[PDB]
Amino acid sequence: PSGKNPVMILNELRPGLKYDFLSESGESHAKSFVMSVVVDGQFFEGSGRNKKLAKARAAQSALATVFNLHL
Repeated sequence: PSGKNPVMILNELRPGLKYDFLSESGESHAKSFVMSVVVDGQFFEGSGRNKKLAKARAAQSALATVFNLHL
């Protein structure tokens, strides 16, 4: 990431996407919350200690792919 938190970029850019909110990538002790995105006919999952990081992971994956598509 650069300029902002990556969630915020993917948010601003939002090319045509939708978010799913999932719990459960664990561990059962300090936790992972899971964010799924569907974008350009493409699908990603990102596991983070909360949405500020789950979305960051999901965003980062999507960002890399779709920006390689130039989309």
